Amino acid sequence: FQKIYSPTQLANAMKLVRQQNGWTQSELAKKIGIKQATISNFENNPDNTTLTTFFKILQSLELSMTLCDTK
Amino acid sequence: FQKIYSPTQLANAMKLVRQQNGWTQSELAKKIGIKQATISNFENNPDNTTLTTFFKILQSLELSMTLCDTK
Amino acid sequence: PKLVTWMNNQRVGELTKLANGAHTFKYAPEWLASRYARPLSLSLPLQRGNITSDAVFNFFDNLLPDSPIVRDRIVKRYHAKSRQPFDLLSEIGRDSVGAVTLIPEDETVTHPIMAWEKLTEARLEEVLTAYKADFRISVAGAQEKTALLRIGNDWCIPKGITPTTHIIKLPILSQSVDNEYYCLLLAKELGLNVPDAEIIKAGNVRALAVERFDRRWNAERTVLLRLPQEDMCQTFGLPSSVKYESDGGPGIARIMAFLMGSSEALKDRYDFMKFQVFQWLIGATQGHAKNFSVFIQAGGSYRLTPFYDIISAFPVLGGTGIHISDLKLAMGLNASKGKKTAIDKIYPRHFLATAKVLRFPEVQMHEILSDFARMIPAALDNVKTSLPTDFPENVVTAVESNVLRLHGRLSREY
Amino acid sequence: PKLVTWMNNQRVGELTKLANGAHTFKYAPEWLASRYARPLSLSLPLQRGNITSDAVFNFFDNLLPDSPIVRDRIVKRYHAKSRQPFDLLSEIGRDSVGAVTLIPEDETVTHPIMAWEKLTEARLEEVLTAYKADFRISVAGAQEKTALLRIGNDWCIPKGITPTTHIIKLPILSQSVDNEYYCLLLAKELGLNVPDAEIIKAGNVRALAVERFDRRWNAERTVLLRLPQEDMCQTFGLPSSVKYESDGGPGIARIMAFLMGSSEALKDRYDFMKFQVFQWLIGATQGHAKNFSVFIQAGGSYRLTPFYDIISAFPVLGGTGIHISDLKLAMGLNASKGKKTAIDKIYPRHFLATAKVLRFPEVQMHEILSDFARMIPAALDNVKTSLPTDFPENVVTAVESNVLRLHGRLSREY
DNA sequence: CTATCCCCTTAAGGGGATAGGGA
DNA sequence: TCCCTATCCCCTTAAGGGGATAG
Repeated sequence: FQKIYSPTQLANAMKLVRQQNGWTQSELAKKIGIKQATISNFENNPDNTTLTTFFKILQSLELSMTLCDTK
Repeated sequence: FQKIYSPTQLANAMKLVRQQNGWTQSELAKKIGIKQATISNFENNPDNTTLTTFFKILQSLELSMTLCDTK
Repeated sequence: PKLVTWMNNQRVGELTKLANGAHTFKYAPEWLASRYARPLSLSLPLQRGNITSDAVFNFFDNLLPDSPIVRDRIVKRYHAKSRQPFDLLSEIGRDSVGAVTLIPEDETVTHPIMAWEKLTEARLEEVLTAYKADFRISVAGAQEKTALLRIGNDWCIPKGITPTTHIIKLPILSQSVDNEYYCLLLAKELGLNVPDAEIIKAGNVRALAVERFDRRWNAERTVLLRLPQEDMCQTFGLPSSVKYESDGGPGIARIMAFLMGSSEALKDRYDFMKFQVFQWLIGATQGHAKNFSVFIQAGGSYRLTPFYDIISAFPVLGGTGIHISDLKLAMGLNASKGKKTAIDKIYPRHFLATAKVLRFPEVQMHEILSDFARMIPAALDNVKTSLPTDFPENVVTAVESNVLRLHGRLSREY
Repeated sequence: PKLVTWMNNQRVGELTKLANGAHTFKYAPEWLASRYARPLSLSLPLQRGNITSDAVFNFFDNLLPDSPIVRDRIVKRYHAKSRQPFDLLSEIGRDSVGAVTLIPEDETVTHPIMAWEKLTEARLEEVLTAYKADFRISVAGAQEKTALLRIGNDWCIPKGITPTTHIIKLPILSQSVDNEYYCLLLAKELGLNVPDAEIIKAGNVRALAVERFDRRWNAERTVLLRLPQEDMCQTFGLPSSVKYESDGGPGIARIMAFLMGSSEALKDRYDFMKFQVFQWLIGATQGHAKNFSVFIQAGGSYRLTPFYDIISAFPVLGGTGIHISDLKLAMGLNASKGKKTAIDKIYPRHFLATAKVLRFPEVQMHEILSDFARMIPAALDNVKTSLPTDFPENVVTAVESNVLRLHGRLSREY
């Protein structure tokens, strides 16, 4: 897939995946266990965002991550 | 590659890459702009770890990440 | 001598017992790079050096039986050099729980990869009754239990590094074998993921035969594979001396957070809570850390493994001293005053109190309680109507009775 | 009418100018799914709906020249409906900076994918001299400049959506074409990543010809491709009116944090700081947000582009009013008392002060200054010995003089 | 449907002390 | 008897979630 190198191109990519799936910030927030506010913070200000948060939301998107070389 | 689903299985995998590359917590900490202590915390306590931190370390390992479906 | 650790005929690494009595492990470089690469145990994350922490000892320890008597039982049989974990594993190393195959360094001695002796009805009656008063196996758990391989229509004994397909349990509780065989049929009927168990009858003896979920025939049907796994004490690298929360073991919060890292996190998280209700319904109090396992998957991934080792603490009331008010869950729920655990004092508000702190989807706690409310009755019927003609109607009666008693507490709200 | 945004013959989306005068952009679903899928600008992250933020206006705005008298020159030439970004871009939309090709939504048009008119020495002398007193192009920057296509041995003019290979600069500073042809030759000699520029001479006019790094021939040499890019105003979705830090524009910190997100983060970061010293040494004060660019790579990746638009503020001292003590860097460095920015007041200690807060590897800051310390002299030679026989020896002299003057500050330490 | 907003109580990365870790 | 790294001290700052609601 496409290599991500920052919190912002990250949040962007995931927010994309949410929209292209018809999910709202609310339903994902319920499934996992965080408030709708957090998802919104993550999407617009991912810099100061926790790792558990990020994985929580990763899970709610039926997604996963993997490392690789930057070439 | 291998799908990661938590902060812990993440730090483990990255720590591995570091060892199998002969890098120390200090040298990576210098290149990026972070404390050696932070690299330590991330490696042992990745739950409460910032996303910029994680990407900073991601870069210093000449790595990158990607989203994918959990199948 | 070091124990070479194998996993389905793959060289993982080596257990080494130092002169100081020091247990240590080092992954084999060829394993760190393998396709199948994964840590033996989550408490032992892949890395390069010699691992020296307590997790190494505790992990391997949690492969042998709980009771140190069972242990002497083993230092006798296969003449062990000690009751030490290393020394015992150097005897019954082959078919251990999970997937690990510990074979001494001085011992390629490769095991017939696929070999078995088709047992007779008397040989069986002998092996079954035996565990009361080539078979290099190891079963970890609360009670006395062996394991066998079912092929075709005969119960055979594995020979070599030949895996087993059934965990067979002997009657200890007066009818443990019957209690659990009920609990399982029930848990399946209610959608919970448990293994198909059958009852085997050998002359006089009566044993339970549980299908292993940590075993699977390869595609060709030519090789029996062991699936790597570990329980909640191994995962947190704790000694089996703390499997119960009341002793320092992991509880709901602990397990739940962890599950968040599963491959099937949201599903696992649900099932787990759900199982916290089930155990309450059938008054099961054996819900300790060593009774929950995760499968270990390529890369270090894990998902919750089916539920197992289910027994109801109901057929043990009244005529003895035990009473319903003395039944306490292994893992506590969030209460008004601290944490409540007494089955007969537990109510739906408690499960919802718990979900509340754990931040488990309140709506999903509502759906779980609700699903049980309207299924229990139908379940009990279908299970009862399955119980073989020779099934102790008191076990049925005792369980089926109190379940409704508790179930009432549900229907009255859902 | 909407403008359909093209990128190397791939439909990215559409620019819409609403009644109320509200600019809006919506990515084509097909592009949101494409192999080549990437935002038009990092200030405009791929998503589904209509993008309405000021980032949409400012981005497209930043494709046109800054002096909006030059905008009237365009509203005059290609009769524009306004000096509005949308109305102008609907005329010269074809060859814009970066890789965007704005063609009216009406505007499909199969415009010659690859067509060009081999100019004469006199047509060239016409075009060059022209910008002082099919050519649908757009150059963004501080001074008056057009662009051409060099093929074979001739300077040709593009026809249709045909791309250009060189950004040509006309004499505004009396010899801006000579000043920058030096600094470029210098910057290459010192290893800084810059584009190869040449000087073209047409009769009387003298013009600069910079090879474009946002343009590249396909493998087949059958199509010239536009490499998507954008400057530091667009990246942060700022208006060109704030390109300078002293007006609100991004500075070192801002740029350095951003670069952390680069494909080549550590390398860029270095290259960047390094340039900040280079700029100091050759007294360049044109180091504004619009002079640094990132390439945009499939998926949203970006990496620093070579440096460009380099001029030295030295050949403008003394005889006029300007003095060395009046030269200030576009981007300030960290000082004892706030932030110093006066070139002749700047010292290595200021670069190491900066590197200190930004948490840029102190050692690497040491290596940069070092490397300059023992390179400058040799560089000046190799460059000076390249200046064509007709090069204004005051430009050389002036720059080469002050560079050493400042260079001393370095060699006395390193 | 997001996004701040008042309030929080377990505390990021990090300032650069700092002391066993292991080979 | 030594590099490496799991910790460990004190101040600026404060994840975010916790929950009311504001474009």
